[PDB]
Amino acid sequence: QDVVDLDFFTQEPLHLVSPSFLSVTIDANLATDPRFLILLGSPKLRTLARGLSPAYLRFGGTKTDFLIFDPKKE
Amino acid sequence: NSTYSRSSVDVLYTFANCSGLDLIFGLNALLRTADLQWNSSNAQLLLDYCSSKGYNISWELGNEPNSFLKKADIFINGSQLGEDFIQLHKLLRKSTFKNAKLYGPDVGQPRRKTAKMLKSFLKAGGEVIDSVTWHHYYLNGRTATREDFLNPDVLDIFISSVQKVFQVVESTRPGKKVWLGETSSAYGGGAPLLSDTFAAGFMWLDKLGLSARMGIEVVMRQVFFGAGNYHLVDENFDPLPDYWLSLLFKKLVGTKVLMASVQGSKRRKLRVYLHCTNTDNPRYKEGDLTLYAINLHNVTKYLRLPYPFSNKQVDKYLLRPLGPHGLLSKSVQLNGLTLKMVDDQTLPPLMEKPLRPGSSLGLPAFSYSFFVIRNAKVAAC
Ligand SMILES: O=C(O)[C@@H]1[C@@H](O)[C@H](O)[C@@H](O)c2nccn21
Repeated sequence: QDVVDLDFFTQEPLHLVSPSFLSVTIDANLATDPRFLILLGSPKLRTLARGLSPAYLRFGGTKTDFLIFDPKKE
Repeated sequence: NSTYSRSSVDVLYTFANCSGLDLIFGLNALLRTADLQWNSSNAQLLLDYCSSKGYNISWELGNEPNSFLKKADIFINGSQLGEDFIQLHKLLRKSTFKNAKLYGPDVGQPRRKTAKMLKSFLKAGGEVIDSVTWHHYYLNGRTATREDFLNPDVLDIFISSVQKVFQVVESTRPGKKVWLGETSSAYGGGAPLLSDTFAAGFMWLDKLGLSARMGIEVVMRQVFFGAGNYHLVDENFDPLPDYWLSLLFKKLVGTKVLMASVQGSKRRKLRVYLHCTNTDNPRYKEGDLTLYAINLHNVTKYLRLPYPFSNKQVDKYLLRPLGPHGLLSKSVQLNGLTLKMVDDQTLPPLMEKPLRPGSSLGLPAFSYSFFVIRNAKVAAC
């Protein structure tokens, strides 16, 4: 039968998560794309990202161990 | 290896700051001193530029260090990585903010090999980190199927991964905060025509459910935008059903975690979660409760709210696929209304259905919904 009764625990909070609990990543490999400049400049994408604030944005990935900072590059 | 530009950093930062985001940047862990010690020079450069620019940014060092050997034929034990983290920590404190954060070590999920590395790392480097980071995926994308996404046994494996992580962390750094650092449905860039659908939502919402209930303080989704099918936003900057689910979650679900459970208690297919209502939402007060639920049955189920909540007014936020492709669909409706952007600068209202007070909660086959118990008056919340 299709009716299910639920138990709840409401005495005290069992865990306290960050207001940033639901967060996202950008894979480090996206820096091997030639269109990196264009894609992150997109106002539409920035709008979507703002609907997810507050949150952490993690830039890393497998490619983290293969990016070399070069000061003479732009 | 590839090189990146100050130009790249500026854009990446600006996109974070204009999006109201705290960026965390992972640093290259495979640059090494002759004796296998981590050379700090490239990061030092990058740290100085970012110091030069006044960017408030947070840092990681290395990714999936359990895999360096298959991935680069260099083996780094945790202790070593632990020393390396201490060095990174020296450098950030010396620099401009220095009250800025550091997380790690981003090892892949509980594997009998990976636990050893994390344990050894938390002994040596447990002292400098502000949170512990690990990764989790449910399937291999290349071989993942559609039933998997609907299989409650697949969902539940996640729990032993979690129990195993806290098993390691409690042995070394209790009171230390734990983060899902990189996580998703299927590895290898995602399962094609699955990881980007309404069906992907059973996994994602259950992952947030289980993590909150089991002490994970932050869950970082692979990815927001990109190549992989597991993106929240597609190739043409269109929001996928996980993006709409994720919005709804942020606006409705609070930081204070509670518990709900089903009195039936056998089948694994009806998953339920309970938090305080996110107070920040202008429609609610404090003391209200936010219930989210997944139904993996092939028929509709109706939930009864318990005493003394059986007679309260409930806003229901039901999500179902927009046809014709159903669960493999890349569009999703809320309470029967398709969800789309108004235009490129503007999100629509997410509108509830005010339910009847005392009505049981209809949850149809293969659906997920939120229910906010209005006028709940719980004291913890
Ligand atoms: O293969 C993937 O989908 C991603 C892959 O794309 C990421 O770069 C890597 O960090 C990873 N670990 C587990 C899964 N993944």
